[PDB]
Parts: sequence; C-alpha cells; structure tokens
Amino acid sequence: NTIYLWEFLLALLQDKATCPKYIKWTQREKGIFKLVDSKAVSRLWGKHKNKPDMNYETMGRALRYYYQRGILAKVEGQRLVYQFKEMP
Amino acid sequence: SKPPFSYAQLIVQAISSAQDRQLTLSGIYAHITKHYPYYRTADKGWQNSIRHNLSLNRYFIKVPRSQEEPGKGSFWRIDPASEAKLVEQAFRK
Amino acid sequence: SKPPFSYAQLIVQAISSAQDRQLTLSGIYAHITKHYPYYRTADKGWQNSIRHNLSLNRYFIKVPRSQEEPGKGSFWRIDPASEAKLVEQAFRKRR
DNA sequence: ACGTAAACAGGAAGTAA
DNA sequence: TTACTTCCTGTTTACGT
Repeated sequence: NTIYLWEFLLALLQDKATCPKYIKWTQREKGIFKLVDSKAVSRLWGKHKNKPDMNYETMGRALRYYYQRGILAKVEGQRLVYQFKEMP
Repeated sequence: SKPPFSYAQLIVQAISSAQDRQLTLSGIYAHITKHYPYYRTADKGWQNSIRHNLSLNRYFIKVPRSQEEPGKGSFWRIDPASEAKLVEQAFRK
Repeated sequence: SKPPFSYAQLIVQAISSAQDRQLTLSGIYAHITKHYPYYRTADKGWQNSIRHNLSLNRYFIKVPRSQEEPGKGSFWRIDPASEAKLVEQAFRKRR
C-alpha cells in the first residue's frame, strides 16, 4: 500500500529472508543489483496491489518506465541486472 | 590450435573440474573457453556441437533447476555407472 | 493432434492464403487457428514461437502499417528471392 | 527442417492514485 | 500530474532434442 517498485526492491534487498535468495547486489557500491528469482520478486510486487499472478513481463515494463524518470537504468549485457541512479 | 579431444571428453573434463561434479551448459562453455582459447564464444558452431553431444550421450544425465536458484538452463552430471572410466580417459589426447 | 508442419511453414501458408500476399501477426494467428484447432489462442506459447520465427527468418520481410486500418502491428510478406519454393513446400508434411 | 521458453524494448490505452 | 498495468508487436538470448 502506497509503495513504489524501486522502494519495494530496496526493501527486499535489505531484508535477510530475501537478501541473497530472490535479489542480490552485484556491485552494492554502484547500486547495481540482479533479480535472482525474477518470477518470485514479480509475484511479491503484485501481492501489494493484490494482483497475484504478476509476471516479470508486466513488472519489467514498470522497470523500463523507470529509465525515463532516471531512477533505475538497465545493465546492458548482464541478465537480470539494473542500477538505481537515485541512492544515499 | 584445435585441442585433440572429443567434445564429449571436454564435457567430462569440465564436469570433473566442477566442485559438486555438475555444470550448466553455460558453465561448461566457460570451462572450455578458459582452458582452450581456440574455442572463442564468438563462433557458436562448437557450442551447438557440445549441446548435441549432451543431448545424445546417455552417460550425460540432466538435473532440473529448482526454486533455490531458478536460472538459465539445467545442471549436467556424469552417470556414476561409467563415470570413473570417462574421467580417467578424459585427458587421453 | 499437433499439425506436422514447421511454424515457418505455417506462416508461409498463412501468407499465401492472404489476398495481397501479406498478413499482420494477428492475421497470421487467426489463419492458423481457423486452419488447425490444436492451436487455441487460449495458450500463448505457440504465438510466441511464431513471433520468434518471424523475427529470425530473413525470408520473412516486414511492411509498415497504413491508414486503411491503423491498429495492432505491421504487415508481413515473403521475400520474392525464395518465396516460390517456400510456397511449394509450405504443405509438405513431416516424416 | 527447429521447438520452446524466457529476457528486454517501447508505443499505446487502462487504472489508480 | 505521477506511477505503474494490461496488452501487443517485435527483437534477442539461451537451452535442449
């Protein structure tokens, strides 16, 4: 409820029960991360708007959207890897 | 500088090198490339050959991927039945 | 139940059936479904396969959409270079 | 002679805030 | 307005027979 996708991702990264398993940091220093179990992550994200069977296709669209805003970017060549541009 | 080994032999070698006696297609590829520079990932024919070999040889057995690590491809191991012999001969130029 | 033809072959067939030797992805889909009931639009895997095939095969050429019916997608036709042969073999069942 | 599954892109129209 | 979402068409990668 009242959560952004990037924020959710960050939360997941932070929490131990999802810290390596579903998502991991490639290069935490540069804010680069890799969706290990893409599907599961997508599902979880969906859960927040009920939408149970959320597929990484729909969710991928969302992430892509973030490109124009300048919030996330694609790691062009690494499978399942994006880079937060806004971070502490 | 084409290595005098059979694709099967190479595969076997790769498997043996693995810490858990298993490898993904990708892993196998990697192993091959690092060992022998002649097999540049650039050209895909050898990769295809490797895949063909895997599909064919009954002593190569396929492991399904899990929800512990749902990723790209499945895991490959050698049939214990005739593994040892293969391993032995794996480097017999 | 599964038609013994290659996705490419099916595509070719569809194209041939078209009045102007063209079809939209949607059109292709439709053609396939009407011909062979095994390919129910319900399941999407085959559709994906078809799209993949289209993307790959150099003898499938892409045409830009018009103001006759501006909707979903562009038009697909067969490269004259090797069209005839494809058409001929388009209905050659598999061993 | 591919078959099949999935990642990755982006326009366009819906839905919710 | 912003923030995804559904849906569609397309390209591309990767694995396996």
